[PDB]
Amino acid sequence: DTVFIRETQTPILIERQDNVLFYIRLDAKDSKLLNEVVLDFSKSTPLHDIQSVKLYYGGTEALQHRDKKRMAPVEYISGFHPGTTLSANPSYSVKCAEVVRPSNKVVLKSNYKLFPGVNFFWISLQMKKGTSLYTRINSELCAVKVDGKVLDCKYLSPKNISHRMAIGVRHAGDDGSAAFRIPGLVTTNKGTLLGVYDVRYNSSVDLQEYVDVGLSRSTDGGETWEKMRLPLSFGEYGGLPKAQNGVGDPSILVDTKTNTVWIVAAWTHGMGNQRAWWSSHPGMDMNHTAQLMMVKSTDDGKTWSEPINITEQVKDPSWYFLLQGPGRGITMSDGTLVFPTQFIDSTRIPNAGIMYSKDRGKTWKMHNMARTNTTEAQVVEIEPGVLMLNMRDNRGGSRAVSITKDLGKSWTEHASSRKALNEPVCMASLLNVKAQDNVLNKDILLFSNPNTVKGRDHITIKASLDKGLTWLPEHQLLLDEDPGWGYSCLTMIDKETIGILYESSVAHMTFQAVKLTDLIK
Amino acid sequence: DTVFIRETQTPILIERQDNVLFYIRLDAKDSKLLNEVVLDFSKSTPLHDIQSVKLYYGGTEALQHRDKKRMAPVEYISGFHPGTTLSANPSYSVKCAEVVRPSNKVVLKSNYKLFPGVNFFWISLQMKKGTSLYTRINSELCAVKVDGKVLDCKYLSPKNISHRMAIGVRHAGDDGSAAFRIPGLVTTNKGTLLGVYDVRYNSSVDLQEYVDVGLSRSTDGGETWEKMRLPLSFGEYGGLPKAQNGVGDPSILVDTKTNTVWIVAAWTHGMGNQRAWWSSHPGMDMNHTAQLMMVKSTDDGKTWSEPINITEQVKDPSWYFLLQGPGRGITMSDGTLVFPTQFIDSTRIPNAGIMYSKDRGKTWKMHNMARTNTTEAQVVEIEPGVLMLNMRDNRGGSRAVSITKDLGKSWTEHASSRKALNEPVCMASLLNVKAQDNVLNKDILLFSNPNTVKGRDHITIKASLDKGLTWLPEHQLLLDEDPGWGYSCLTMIDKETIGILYESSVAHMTFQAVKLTDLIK
Amino acid sequence: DTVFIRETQTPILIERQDNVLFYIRLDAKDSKLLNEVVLDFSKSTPLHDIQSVKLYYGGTEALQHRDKKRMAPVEYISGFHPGTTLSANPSYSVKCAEVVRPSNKVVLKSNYKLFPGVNFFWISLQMKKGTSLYTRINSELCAVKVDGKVLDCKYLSPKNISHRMAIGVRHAGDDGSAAFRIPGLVTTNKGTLLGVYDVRYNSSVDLQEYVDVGLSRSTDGGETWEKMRLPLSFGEYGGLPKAQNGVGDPSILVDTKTNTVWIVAAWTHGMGNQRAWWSSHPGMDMNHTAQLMMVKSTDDGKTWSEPINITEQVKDPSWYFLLQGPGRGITMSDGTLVFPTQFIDSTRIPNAGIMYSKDRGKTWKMHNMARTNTTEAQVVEIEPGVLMLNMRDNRGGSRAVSITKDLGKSWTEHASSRKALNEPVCMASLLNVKAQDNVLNKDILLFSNPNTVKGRDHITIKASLDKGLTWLPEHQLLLDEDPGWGYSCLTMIDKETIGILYESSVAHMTFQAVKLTDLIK
Ligand SMILES: CC(=O)N[C@H]1[C@H]([C@H](O)[C@H](O)CO)OC(C(=O)O)=C[C@@H]1O
Ligand SMILES: CC(=O)N[C@H]1[C@H]([C@H](O)[C@H](O)CO)OC(C(=O)O)=C[C@@H]1O
Ligand SMILES: CC(=O)N[C@H]1[C@H]([C@H](O)[C@H](O)CO)OC(C(=O)O)=C[C@@H]1O
Repeated sequence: DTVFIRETQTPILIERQDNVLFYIRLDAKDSKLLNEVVLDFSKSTPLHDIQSVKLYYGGTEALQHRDKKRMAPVEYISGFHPGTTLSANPSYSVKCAEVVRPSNKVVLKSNYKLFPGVNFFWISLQMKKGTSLYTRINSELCAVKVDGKVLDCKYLSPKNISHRMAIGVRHAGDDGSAAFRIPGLVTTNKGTLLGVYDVRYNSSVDLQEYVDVGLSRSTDGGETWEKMRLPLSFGEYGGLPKAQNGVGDPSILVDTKTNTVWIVAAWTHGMGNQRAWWSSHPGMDMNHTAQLMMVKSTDDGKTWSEPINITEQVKDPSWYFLLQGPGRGITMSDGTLVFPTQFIDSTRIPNAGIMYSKDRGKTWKMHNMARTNTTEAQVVEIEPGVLMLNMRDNRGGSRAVSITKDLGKSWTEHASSRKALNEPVCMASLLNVKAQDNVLNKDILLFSNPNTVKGRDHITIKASLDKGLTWLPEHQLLLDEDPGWGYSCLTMIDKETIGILYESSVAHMTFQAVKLTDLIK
Repeated sequence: DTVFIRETQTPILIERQDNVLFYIRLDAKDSKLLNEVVLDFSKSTPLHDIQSVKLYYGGTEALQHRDKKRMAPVEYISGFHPGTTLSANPSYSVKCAEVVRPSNKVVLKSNYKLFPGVNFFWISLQMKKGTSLYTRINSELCAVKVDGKVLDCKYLSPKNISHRMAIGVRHAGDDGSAAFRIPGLVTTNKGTLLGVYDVRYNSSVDLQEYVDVGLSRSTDGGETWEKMRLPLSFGEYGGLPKAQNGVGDPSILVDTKTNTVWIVAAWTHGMGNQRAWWSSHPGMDMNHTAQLMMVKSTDDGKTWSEPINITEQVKDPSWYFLLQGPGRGITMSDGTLVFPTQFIDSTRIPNAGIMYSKDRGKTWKMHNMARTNTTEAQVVEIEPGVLMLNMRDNRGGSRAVSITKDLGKSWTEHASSRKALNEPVCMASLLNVKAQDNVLNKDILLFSNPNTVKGRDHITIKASLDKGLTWLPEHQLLLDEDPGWGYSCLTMIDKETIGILYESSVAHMTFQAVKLTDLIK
Repeated sequence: DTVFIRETQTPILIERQDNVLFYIRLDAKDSKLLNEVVLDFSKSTPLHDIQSVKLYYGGTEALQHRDKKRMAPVEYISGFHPGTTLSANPSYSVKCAEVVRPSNKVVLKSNYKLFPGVNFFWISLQMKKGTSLYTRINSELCAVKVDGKVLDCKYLSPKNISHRMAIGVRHAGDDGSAAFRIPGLVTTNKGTLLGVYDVRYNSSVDLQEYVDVGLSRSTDGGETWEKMRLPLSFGEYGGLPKAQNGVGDPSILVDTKTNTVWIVAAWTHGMGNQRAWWSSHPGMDMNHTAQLMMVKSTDDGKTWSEPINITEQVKDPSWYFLLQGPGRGITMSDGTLVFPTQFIDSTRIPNAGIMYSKDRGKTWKMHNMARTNTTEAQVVEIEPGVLMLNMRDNRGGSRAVSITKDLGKSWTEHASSRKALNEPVCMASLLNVKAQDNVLNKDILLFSNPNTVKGRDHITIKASLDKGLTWLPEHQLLLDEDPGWGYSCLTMIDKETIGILYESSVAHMTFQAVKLTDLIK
C-alpha cells in the first residue's frame, strides 16, 4: 500500500500538551492492524528537551469525502476555542502509543485495529516545560508498518523541516477574555520586551465593543512574561456601557533618546454594537468620531499615564475616522518620533500616512496622505531623514510602498511598490535594523506577513539587503503554514536575534525568536 | 418627547438573575436626565415571588443604524453562550436602579444622565428561587419621567401580556456540553416526566459528532429535575474516536399498557466529521449506514437497558438513511406502539412514515411512506385505529397531514393538509388528549411549532377541538417571540395541564406548564 | 436494475423543436444495451397535434458527482442563450430514436450501447406548428428495457401530470435584443391582449442601460401576436448614448370606462452604466432622478402618444427614486384609475404605495406609504372603495398585505400579511375577478408567483374564494418547476379563461392560457 504523510510547519507551543508533528493517512480497505510507527530525531535536536512523542488515531472519513484526500477528518487541536487550546480534543483522537523522554530512535508500538476504509493517525510532540525558545526539532518518519509490511511512504511536505518553538503570551480565554488581537512589539533601551494587543472580552469582533489595550512585559528576552497590564481602558466613561467605550488597534514606540515608551490607540464612544469603521462620523468630540488617545511610560513600561486626547492636534474635522496604524512606530535619527496613521476622508475612502512629534511626544502633526485607498501601514527610516511607508492596499494583491523626505509633506512611489511584496490585504510589519545595531554589520530590512495573495496563512519573515528593492527567497523563513488572523509585529531582541509577536494558528498572541543568521547565512 | 416601549413575550427563567421585561427607547437628543420609571404589578401578581426589579442602561445607537428602529443595541442576556446564560452581560448594561421585594407600585429612581441622541434602557425581572412554574406576572409601565416631565409612551406590544415562568432543564455549557438539542417529552403512568435530548458536547452541529442521548426526570410535575442520565452512548466503539460514534435525534414513548418506556435514536459510526444527512449510505451495517438503536426502562425511567439494534427489522438496504422522527411516539388503544420514521430513499429524497410493534416492542415493522419529500413527523391516534401523521414538508410553508387506517400500508391526505398549520420548515409536536383524560371533557388536539413561515421564533401552542380540522386563533398561546432553534415536544402533566420541553430563546431545553383553560376559555 | 424517471412540469413551447418530457437515469454498470423505451399517450391527448417524439442520449456523469443523483449532466435546452433557445443543443444530446406523427402507443427502439456506469437519456416532445394553446398532453412511461429486461421504475415525479402548451411571445435574441424582462398584461374592453415588457438590448441587467418598453398585441386571445411595438423609447435624448436613456419596469392598465390604455414606466437619464437603484438621487429633474413617464393609447393599443412626464405631480423632492410597481393597475368601481408605486425615501429605504387619478389619467396623486422596506406591489379593489396592496417585502419569506379605504391616506394590515402567501422576494401578480365577470359567478382573487421561500422557480397560480383570507392547495396550479427570472402578470382572457405572461425557464416572455374551472373544479 501507500501511506500519505504530511509533516507540519507550525509553531510548537512549549506550554502545549499536544502539538501536531505529522498527519498520517491510510487508504487500504483490506488492512487490519497498524503495528508500529518509527521516528528518528537528529543529533542536532536538543534531545533532552522533548518530554513525549505520542501516536493518536483519528478514525475514518465520510465515504463521499474521501476523493478530496484530506490528511485528517477534523482539527485535532484548536487554537481558537476559549479555554481549551493547550490540549488535543479527546473526543477527536484516541492515544495509541507514547514514548516518554525519547532518544534518537522512537518506536511507537500500537498494533491498533483498523477500519475497513480510510484510517487517520497523527503524531504529537510535547516539549519539556523549561524548554528554550531556540530549541529546534528535526524529525524523520522512518517507517509505517501495517499487517506486518513496511509500507511505501508518499510525502506531501518538504524534507529538512526544522520545527521551532513558540510561547503563547496570550491564549483564547486567558484572563476572562475571549480573544486577543492586533499585536505590537518593541524592545526598550534596557532590552525589555513590551507587547501590546487588543483585549477583546466578548468576542473576536472589531470595535465597537468591550475592548481594552493590554500589555505583556518580559525582562528575559521573551522566555517569560509578566502579568498583563492595561495601559488603556475607559470603562463606563460618560455613563455608557463598557462595550460602548472600547479602545484598540494599538501602536507602540520607544523614544530611544530617553527610553520613554508611547502607546497610541483609538477610543470609540457610543456607536451601539456596530463597527467603528462605519460608525465613526465627521466631527471632533467623542459623541461623533473616534478619539486618538496616547499614554506614556517613563519607568520602562511598568506603569502608564492617564490617556491624553490628541485628536484635536491632528484630525481634520471633515474626516470620518482617524486612527493610528497598528503595530509599532519609530524614533528617527534626529529624534523625531513617528507613528503611522490612517484616515477615512469625507468621501469615505481610507488613506495612509504618518504623524510626527519633534518635542518628545508633547505635540503631534500630520501633513498629507501617502496614497489613496490604503489603510494599515508601518514606517521605517530607510536612510537618514528618509521615511519609507509600507501600506495595506485595498486594490489587493500587494503592498504599496512610498517615500517621504519631508515628514509627509510630499510623497514618492518606491520602486518596490505594488510589485515585490504580496499580501492578502492584511496588516504587515516592517522593521529596519541598522548596520551598527546588528552582528552582520549591514543594514537589514525585515518584513512579516501572510505570504499569499488570498488567505491569512503561511506567516513568513522576509529580509532585504538592498533597502527593500529585492526580497530574495533564500532570506525568508516560514513560521506558520496554517490559518490564523494574520497580524504580526517584529522587533530585535538583541543585536543578533529577531523577536516576533503574531496572531497564529496555535495562539492569539504567539511569540517566537529567530537568529538573524538563520535568515541570512 | 416620545418614549418607545416594548413589553416582552418570552419565558421568565426562574433561575436567571435577569429577565428582560421591558425595552425602552428615548429619541430626544436635547434631553439631559432620566429621573425615574414607574411600574405596577396587578394584585393578581404574586408579589411575594419577585426577588428584584432592576433598571439597566444600554447606551446609544450608531448614527447610521438609527433608521431601523430597534429597541436595544445588542442582546443583553444570552441564551446560547456556554456558561453565561443566567446573568446579563455586565459590559452591555449599566444598572441604574433596583427595588428588592417590590410592592404593587415600584419607583425606579435613577436621575441618570442621558446621551445627546438615542438612549436605550430596559427593565429586568428576577424571581425568587422557590418560585412556582404557575406564577403569572402582569406588569404595567405607568410612567417614564425625563427632565421633570412625564412623557408620552408609545407601545409596540399588546396590552394584557401575562408573563409566564419557565425552567431551564439544560443550559448551554451544562455538564461540559456546548449544547443540547432535539427535545422529546412524555408522562409515565406514575405521573413522572421524562425529557430526552441530544447532548452535543463540542458544538451545536448535527451528526456526525460527539453526541449522546441524555434524559432529565422529574417527579414533581417539572418543578425540579434529577441529575442527567445517558440512556444511549457509544463512546469509542470499534476503536473510533467518540466524535465518530454519536447517537441522537431521540424519540421517546410510554407503553401505556405496562409503563415500559422506550427511546429510539440514530447511531452514526465513522463518517469523519461530516453531516450524517450526506454521509449515511446504502447498506445495512454500521460501517455503511446509520443504525436504529433502542433502549427500554421498566423502573419508571430510572435505569436503561443496553441498546438493541433494530435496523435489520425495518430498514430497506437501498435507503441512504433511516431514522426516527424526533420527539415522541404513542401507544394506540389496542396496545400497538408507534414511532414516526423518516428515510432517505435511493433517489436522495426523504419520506416520512411510521414503524410499529404489536408485541410490546420486541419486533418492529415498516410498510410504505406517507408522502414524498417530508422529514420529521409526529403521530397521534385521532380515532380508534386511525393514525394521523403531521409532517415537516420540504416544499415549504405548511405542515403536511396524512391519515392511515392500516398502519401505513395506504395513506390518505387529510383535509387540514398543507393549508392550516404554517411552519418555517421545522420540527413540530402533535399530541391528542381524549375527552375523558382532561378537565374540559372535550377531545383536544394540541400542536406546537414556530408560528411563522420564515424564522424559528414565536413558539406557540395551538389547539383544535374538531380533531384537527380547524385551528382557531383564540385557542393559541404565544410562549416565546424571540429566536431559537425551534424544536418542541408536548405532554400532559395532568388532566388540567400541558407540559412543553422546547428549544427557546432563553435556554436550550426550556420547560413550561400551561393550563388547558388558558388555551380553551 | 432500477431506472430513475422524472417527468417534467414545465411549459411546452409550441414553436420549440424539442421539449423535455421525461428525464431517464440508469445506474447499472454491468448493462450493455438500452433496447427501447415505450410511451403511451392518453386518448384525451389530441394525438394529431404531436409532430414528433424523440429519444436522446445524454451520456454519463463525473464519478465524484454521481452520489448527488442528478437526472441530467447538463441543461439540454436553454431558455436563455440568445438565438438558440428553440432547439436542443446537439453537442449535449445524441439522437437515438424518433417517432414522427406518433399514435397512442410509442415505441422508441434504440439498441443503444451503454456506458459502464451512469447513463442519461431523455424524451423530447415536439408539437405541430398550428397546435392550440389549450392542448393538453398526458403521457405514461410504460417500459424501459435494458438487456432484454423491463426495469423497475423509481419515479421522482407525481402521477397525473398534464403538460400544458405555451407560446414564447419573446425569446432571448429576438429583434436584436439580448433579453426581455418585467411583464405586464391586460385585456382591453374589446378582448385584445396587450403585453408589455423591458426590451433589454445589451444584457439582462437592470437600468441603467439601453432599454425600451416593448408591447406585443394579440387579437385572437393570445394564439398569435402582432409585431413588437415600442410605446416608450428615448434614444439619444439630450445627446447622451442610448444606454444612458433607458426606460423600463412598465405597468399597464385599461381605463374600463373609456377603453383608453395607459402605460407608466421609469426613464433614467445619465447615470453612466450603474444601477438606477443606487444612482437615482434626490431632486426632480432628469439630470438627478428617475422620471415617471406615461403614454396612452385610444385605439385599442395600436398607436401610443408621446410620453408625458408626470414626475412633478407625485414625486417628493427628497426621495431618491420614485417608480411604478411593475405589472398592471386597475380602474376602480367609481372610475378612479390606480397604479401601485414604490419610492426610496431620504433614508435610503424603499416603501410601496399607490397613486391614483380621478380625471381619466390627466392628473395623478400620492398620499402616504403602505409599509416600510417594501418594493414591488400589485393592487386590487377587494370590495367597493377598499384597495388591497400586495407587496414584495425585504424582510423575506412572504408577501406583506395592506388595505386602504381612502386611497392611501391611512392603511390597515390585512389578516393575510406575512402568513398566508409565500414568497422569495420577487414580483408577484394579483388580480381580482368579480362574480359577474366570470363563469363561476363567484368573486375570485388570483395570485401568481414563484411558490417558494427561496429561489425563483415553481411559478404557480393560486386562487382564493374568500377575498384573500385563505389560499387552499386544491385551487393552485404549478406552471413551471424550473428556475427562471420569476416575474409574472395575470389577466382574464375571457369570462372562462385566465391568461398569464411570465418569465419562465423556457422563454423570457412566456404566455399560457388556463381554464378557470381547472383551478376551481
Ligand atoms: C476600525 C477597525 O476596527 N478596523 C479594523 C481593520 C480595518 O477594518 C481594515 O484595515 C480595513 O479594511 O481590520 C481589522 C481586521 O480584521 O483585519 C481589524 C481592525 O480592528
Ligand atoms: C441527520 C440529521 O442531523 N438531520 C438533521 C435535520 C434534518 O437534516 C432535516 O430535518 C432535513 O434536512 O434537521 C435538523 C434541524 O434542526 O434542522 C436536525 C437534524 O439533526
Ligand atoms: C429599479 C430596479 O432595477 N428595480 C428592480 C428590482 C428592485 O431592484 C428590487 O425590487 C428592490 O431591490 O429587482 C428586480 C429583480 O428582478 O430583482 C427588477 C427591477 O428591475
